[PDB]
Amino acid sequence: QPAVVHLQGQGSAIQVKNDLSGGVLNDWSRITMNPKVFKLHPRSGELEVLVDGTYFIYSQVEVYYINFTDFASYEVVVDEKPFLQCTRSIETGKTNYNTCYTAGVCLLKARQKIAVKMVHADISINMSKHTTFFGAIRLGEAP
Amino acid sequence: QPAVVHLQGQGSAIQVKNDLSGGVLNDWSRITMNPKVFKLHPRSGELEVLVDGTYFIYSQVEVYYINFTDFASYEVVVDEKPFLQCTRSIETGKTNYNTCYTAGVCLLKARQKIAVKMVHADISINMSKHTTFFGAIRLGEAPA
Amino acid sequence: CQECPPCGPGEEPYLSDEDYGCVPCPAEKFSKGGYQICRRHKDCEGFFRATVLTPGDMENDAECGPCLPPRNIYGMVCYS
Repeated sequence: QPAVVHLQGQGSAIQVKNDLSGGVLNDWSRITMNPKVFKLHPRSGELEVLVDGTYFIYSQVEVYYINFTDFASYEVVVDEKPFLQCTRSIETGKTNYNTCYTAGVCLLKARQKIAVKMVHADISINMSKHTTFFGAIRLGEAP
Repeated sequence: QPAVVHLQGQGSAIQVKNDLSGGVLNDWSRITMNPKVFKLHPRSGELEVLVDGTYFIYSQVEVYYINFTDFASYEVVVDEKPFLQCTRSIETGKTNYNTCYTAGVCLLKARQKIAVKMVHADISINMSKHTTFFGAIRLGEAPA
Repeated sequence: CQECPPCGPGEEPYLSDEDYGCVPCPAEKFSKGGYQICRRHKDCEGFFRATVLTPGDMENDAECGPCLPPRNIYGMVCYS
């Protein structure tokens, strides 16, 4: 049947400006990854596809601290090029627990790198396994 | 091919006479390192090379204060024997931030330890992650 | 089928003859594992608390104490 994948935050909270490489979340946990269709690159945090198809991609990030912005925002990048975007206005300078979810569907080609990228630098993200996750589902054949 | 290492200071401001044992800088935060060619001793501040080779070793120490000496200095030592030495005369009793860089090439045998040793003086070091660093490049093998 | 070479406390896996090994942990990070990657210290403002046990590199995560930096006093995540 269809192949799915559900990555999770492995535990501790991160600082985008220090713990990340270009705002890309890389601390993932392959809990229910199908090996026939998906391949995760741990150091980069890219979800690579192996089969050309139609993919429903979902993601959620828990942002709790921001400096110099008035709003937190992230992109679901398809080969370092934006597809979806989730933005949330958050009180700047103080702790604000907010999970930010975005999902969409698009046609993909094999060996395609999908990633979660924060547009701002001064963000504190809680990489919890229940508040931060990244997933994809091969629905079927590409029209 | 080539194996490298880059260590950064961990923020805090060291006073050498009160925070170090023999002037050796020990609080190095590793940001890049091949554990197959390099090994880091945290309590001693040594950087051990695990294989024979030709090494390019570099260091930078940010000195921000000096007391009754006006002569801030340090050495890149291998097995407690100096190799490089960076000197810097500064106005005493005044905060003067200034980074001190030195680098050089040398042949090393397996198990040799490299360290950054300050001279015994009332010097103040700002161990920032960008102003105070210590690294090396194993260029290749040490011939004969 | 042998076990992957375990890491010591305050050291995380270095994956890449294969140069797989174990590298130490950065300044504000720790590792109580054999295959656990290095993770950041517990947040004082993420929990709204203060630091009773200052964190370290190994088997040493930050342990919070009370939480009055405005005036938060509750058991796990405390608030005003």
